[PDB]
Amino acid sequence: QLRSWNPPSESVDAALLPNFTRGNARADDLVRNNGYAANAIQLHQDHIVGSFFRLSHRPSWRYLGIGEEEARAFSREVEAAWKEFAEDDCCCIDVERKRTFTMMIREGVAMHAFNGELFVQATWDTSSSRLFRTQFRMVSPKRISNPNNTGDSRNCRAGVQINDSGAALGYYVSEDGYPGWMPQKWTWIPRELPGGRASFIHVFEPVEDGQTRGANVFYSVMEQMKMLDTLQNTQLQSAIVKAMYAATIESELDTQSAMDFILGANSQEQRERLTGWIGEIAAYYAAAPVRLGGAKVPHLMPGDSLNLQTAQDTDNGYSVFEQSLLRYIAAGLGVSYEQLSRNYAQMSYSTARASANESWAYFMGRRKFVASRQASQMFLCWLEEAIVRRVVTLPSKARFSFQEARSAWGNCDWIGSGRMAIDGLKEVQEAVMLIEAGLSTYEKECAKRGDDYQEIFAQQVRETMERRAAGLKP
Amino acid sequence: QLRSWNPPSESVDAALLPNFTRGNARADDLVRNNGYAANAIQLHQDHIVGSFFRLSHRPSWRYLGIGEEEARAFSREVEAAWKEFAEDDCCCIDVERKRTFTMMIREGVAMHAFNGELFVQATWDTSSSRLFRTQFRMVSPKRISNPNNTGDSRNCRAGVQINDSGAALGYYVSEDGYPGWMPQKWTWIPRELPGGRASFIHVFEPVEDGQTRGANVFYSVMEQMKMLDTLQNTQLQSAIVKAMYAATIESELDTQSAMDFILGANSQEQRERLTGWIGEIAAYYAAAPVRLGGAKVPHLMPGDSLNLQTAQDTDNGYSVFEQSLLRYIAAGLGVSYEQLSRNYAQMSYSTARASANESWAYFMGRRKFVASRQASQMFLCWLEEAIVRRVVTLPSKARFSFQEARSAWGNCDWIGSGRMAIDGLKEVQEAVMLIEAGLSTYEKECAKRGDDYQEIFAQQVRETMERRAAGLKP
Amino acid sequence: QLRSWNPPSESVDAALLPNFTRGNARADDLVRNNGYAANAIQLHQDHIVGSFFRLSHRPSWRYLGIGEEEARAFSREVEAAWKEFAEDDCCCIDVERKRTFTMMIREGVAMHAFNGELFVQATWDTSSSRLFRTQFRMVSPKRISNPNNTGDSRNCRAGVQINDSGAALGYYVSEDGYPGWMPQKWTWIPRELPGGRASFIHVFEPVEDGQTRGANVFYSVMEQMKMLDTLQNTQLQSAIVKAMYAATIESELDTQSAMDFILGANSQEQRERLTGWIGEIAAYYAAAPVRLGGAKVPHLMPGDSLNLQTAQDTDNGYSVFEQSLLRYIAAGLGVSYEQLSRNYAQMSYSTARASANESWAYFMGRRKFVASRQASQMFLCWLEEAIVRRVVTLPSKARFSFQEARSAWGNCDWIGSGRMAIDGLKEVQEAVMLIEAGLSTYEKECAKRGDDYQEIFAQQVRETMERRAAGLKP
Repeated sequence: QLRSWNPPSESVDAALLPNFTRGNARADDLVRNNGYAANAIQLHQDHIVGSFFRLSHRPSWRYLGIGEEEARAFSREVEAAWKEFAEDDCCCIDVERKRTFTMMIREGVAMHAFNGELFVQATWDTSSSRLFRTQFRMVSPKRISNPNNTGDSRNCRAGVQINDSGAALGYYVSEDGYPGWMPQKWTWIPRELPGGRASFIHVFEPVEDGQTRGANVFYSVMEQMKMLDTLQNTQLQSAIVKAMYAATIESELDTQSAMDFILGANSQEQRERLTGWIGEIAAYYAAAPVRLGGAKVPHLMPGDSLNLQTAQDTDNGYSVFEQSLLRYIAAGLGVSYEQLSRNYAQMSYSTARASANESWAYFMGRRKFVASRQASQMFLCWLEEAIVRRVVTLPSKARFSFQEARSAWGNCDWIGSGRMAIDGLKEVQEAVMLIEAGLSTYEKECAKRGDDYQEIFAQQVRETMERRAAGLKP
Repeated sequence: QLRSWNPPSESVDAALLPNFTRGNARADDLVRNNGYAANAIQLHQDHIVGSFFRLSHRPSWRYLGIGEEEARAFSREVEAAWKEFAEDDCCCIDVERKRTFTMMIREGVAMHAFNGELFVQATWDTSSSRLFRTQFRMVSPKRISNPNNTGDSRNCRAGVQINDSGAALGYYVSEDGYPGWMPQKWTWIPRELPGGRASFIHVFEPVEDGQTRGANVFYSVMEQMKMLDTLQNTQLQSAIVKAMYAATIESELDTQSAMDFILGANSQEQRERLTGWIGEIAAYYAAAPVRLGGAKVPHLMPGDSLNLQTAQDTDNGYSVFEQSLLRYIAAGLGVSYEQLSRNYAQMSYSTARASANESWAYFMGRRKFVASRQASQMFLCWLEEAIVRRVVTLPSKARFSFQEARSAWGNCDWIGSGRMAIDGLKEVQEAVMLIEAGLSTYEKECAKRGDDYQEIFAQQVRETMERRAAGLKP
Repeated sequence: QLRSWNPPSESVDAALLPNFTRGNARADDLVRNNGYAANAIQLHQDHIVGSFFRLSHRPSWRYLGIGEEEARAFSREVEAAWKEFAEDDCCCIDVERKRTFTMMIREGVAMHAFNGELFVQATWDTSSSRLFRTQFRMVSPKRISNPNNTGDSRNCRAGVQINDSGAALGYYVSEDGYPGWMPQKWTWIPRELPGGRASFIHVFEPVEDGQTRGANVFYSVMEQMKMLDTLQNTQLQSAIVKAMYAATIESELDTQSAMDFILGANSQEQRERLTGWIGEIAAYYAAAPVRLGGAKVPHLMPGDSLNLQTAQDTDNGYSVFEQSLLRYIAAGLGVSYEQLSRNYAQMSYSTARASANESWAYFMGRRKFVASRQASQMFLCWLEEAIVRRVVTLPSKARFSFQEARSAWGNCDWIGSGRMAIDGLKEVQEAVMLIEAGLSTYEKECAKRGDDYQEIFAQQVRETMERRAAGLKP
């Protein structure tokens, strides 16, 4: 059996680049048409990032030798600039001016999930109408290709130029080709600016050394979606044919040897027999109208009888079939089966919680490794621009300048939508015991609930002093 | 039975090296295409290490005879350097610069899982743009082979050079072969530098003396995956064939002996007996359209009736069978059946905890024996570089230098994504009872939650004096 | 029945040695290719040993007449040396230099489980780069054989040399035979050094007097694995044949006596009838295309009908039979059915924990009798080396020297992976109830959890004083 299957060994790029375009096209097709694909990418959307994506700046004051309170004041100021820069109504952060930062992260993560990678370009606007001239534009991966669709080489594969070590030196971005009446042109974009500023950002997850383009997850399930739909159509046709109404009027006649003799006679000169019998039958059944259903039952030839036998006549087993399928696609896509297919039948509380736990662990992994990095990239660019314009002020006793210690100044962590309770009470008690018994601290409790404890404390103070100012019990 | 099965006895390498390449290729195909393979590798990916892999430096001050507080201060300093070195935005730890340390470990453990081994190379960069010039590049196992694909020898087996005892003196690494238009070129790399610094790290699990290359786990379950997909295809085929529908109009005539007489007449001179008769049929049905549905019933020869007989007519037994194969796969891969299969029916709480326990024990075993060793090697190299540059200062009265006692100075333990709650109350009660009863110490319960007690205490102190500074109840 | 079964009575060695090689080969094939065998081996690995194997030195100060506090200080010193010697990153304890002590014990236990025995060789290195020159290397049992494959004698059996009483005087170890182009050469290794130092260690479990080689457990289940595999294959074939579909176009003709007459005519000179009928049928059905699906329906000669009959049309009982085989395998392998096969269906808490308890008692027995003995041997060798180099210091008033009382000084016990909780609360209640009720002491509570009371007390003290130094509630 196994002797009939000898797949060759090639590097990941060797096994991916030749069919990269068709794979991306098929992934887009499933995303656009298939319902489950849209559902799954949608769960990825509202769970990796969720409703909002809040920043929290955590400068490494110890490394920079900066007073901790000074670092806290600096972080407060940079956050003050940042949120008002991010959620601007004008969408000025986007050069295209239709998306804000939250759906920036959303589009990025969904784009990576369904294509394997994401590309962001940071541009320096010239308009002075805004304090910040740094804007961002997403580049769809299909716009990244070799110029003139030339064959790839050692240092030029799939539109990205590499060095000896495989590091990306730059990219070839193709302009829009819509409508198909103009020839696409490719522009060379260096990966980063000479000053170290990240002009272009490419974020994806590699599985081995030398991989240059990410692989969408759908590569493992496309076939399964196909047997799924084909199962749908064939089961529909089974239902259709299961209600077939076969009914006919027939006459036995056809007198065997005399049937052959009558056939010979009719062929010779005796078609009159057949014609007269047909006429008599027509007259009789036009006097009759035997209408079994809504129509006249057809009349058949002498010796001709309708025969429609079928295949196996048992239960098809559709239920367990598509159960196994949906389970397969759910496993391939890394999300729990029940939430993918919203089939919560006979499900226990503990078991549902465990499944949600597994999916949540996967989801935090992806959020940490995909959304966080890209968000940190834009944050670094914007903070560099802000310090350039002195919107914020560095500490006077800074051990290093911003350029030397970009990571140190820019050390930031992002909080998305928290884990939302299955039941509420049990996890609330969890937080209460954790915070009271010393195994936990308020910041992470607000983190898994999608909050920050600073403004929480400030608002609690305000609530208390208002309540006591109004005579209410604090 | 047993008399027909007489497998010979050979050394593990003798039974693995000849088919090593095809085995790795088959495993790569399985993970790339099959959904369950991807789900299993992802489960390994997020359970062995998970979201993040935090270091804890525990120098053996007693062996070195160093004051414990001095050791703690040194550990704090080296950790402060290490975090800012590891999660750098620039990905400067990677030679090629796409990956940070956490995905370094993740890719390493995944490669070990689906290939049986992993290879890391430490390079000394010449660029002064960064404080640390030590960079890391992984090598796929497929790039390790004998130069020019020469015949295997005693001291040169699959690209690794061994001594008389078999110790890995060095390796032969092949260059990238994409595109396939150039001869590959092999480089000799010594295992370690002359100064004892680990230049090349090879991490795998050996099962016996003399094994030189690891074996992927899938080697136990490949044919089971194949019978699985063949089951999918044949069950689909059954679904199609059981909706099959046949409907034909036939006439008998042909009274055996009369059939033979008609055959003789038609062969001699009377073909017009049939064609004209057919025409007569073709006449009437022109006005018939006897439509079962949207189609037209085909007509048959006289005495020719379709007979579609079939095989057994009972239940295929799909539901038990594919479940059994899924259990086989989970047993082979060392993970619980429900997590891999994403099947959670009738799944009791206590037995859910039992499955989680088995999987968790396996995961901690592999994390200790695979990820921890690689991380320790990486950390040792970086620490050597840091001491070289005096970024961190050794204790003045140290009993031994760093070179003499590299293990003593670099004694470190890593905490990853800890075991996370199944019910919430039960495990938190465990923690509180254990801490209050004296059977536990804060750090290890922080560890199974993926925290450390030191920064937790510091953050609790900060929360406390912030709250008392704002008038809140402490 | 019983009259057809008269097995002869021979000694265990007489019934094992002739087929020992092929038995080991078959066991190796089973573990390499079958998933269940690998799962059972991995279970043995995880539970018998676990993540780590921690030493605890318990010198018999009473027998040696030494002050108990002096014994405690000595044990602390030797333990401090032992940990830093054992888990060294360089793997210097291993001659082959890939394995640390923990996976050494794991290799030993798995080796014994799947082969019935294990062999360790302690070598005295000459390199001064390390303080300890004692290294260890494992010897595969297949490397232990009579020189030149000569027939076994009274005092020479399977490469071992026995005295009059059967005690192992020495061994014959064969060199590696890979690649198979060299002739194997056998070396004589004395069991122990002239000074009583254990040069070579052979660990196995004997069932009767005179047994020289251990027998792997798999001997009891091999053919059961085999009919399990055949069951899988035949169930697959049943699934395929159950979707088999036969549908062709037939006729009757065959006019009995006139059929024979037509046969005679065609044989003599009248094949024209058959040829013309075939041509007419082909033309008509090329005008017809009567297709069941996307395929054309085949045709047959007159009087020829496809006749297929299966056999029986009942359930195969696959599920229950497979459960029976799995339970058989688990019983033969000493593990519970539900962990080997990961079947926690409809399983109660109490019943599951009882079965786990049975398996755990089995596993404690093996850990005591297999891993502990080998670990003690290696520890004794290392301790002898350490005393030789005065790394540690014996008590001044020692009643006996180290050589005279090796067991007394080296009395040690090893703690592996602790008992793993099923529910959490109940076992923690057990611990607290025993500890405050006076029926238990802290070390055994730390034992079924894999800790020790000394360092846990030290850590609790450190935590308490840190918390009091930070103003936290102690």
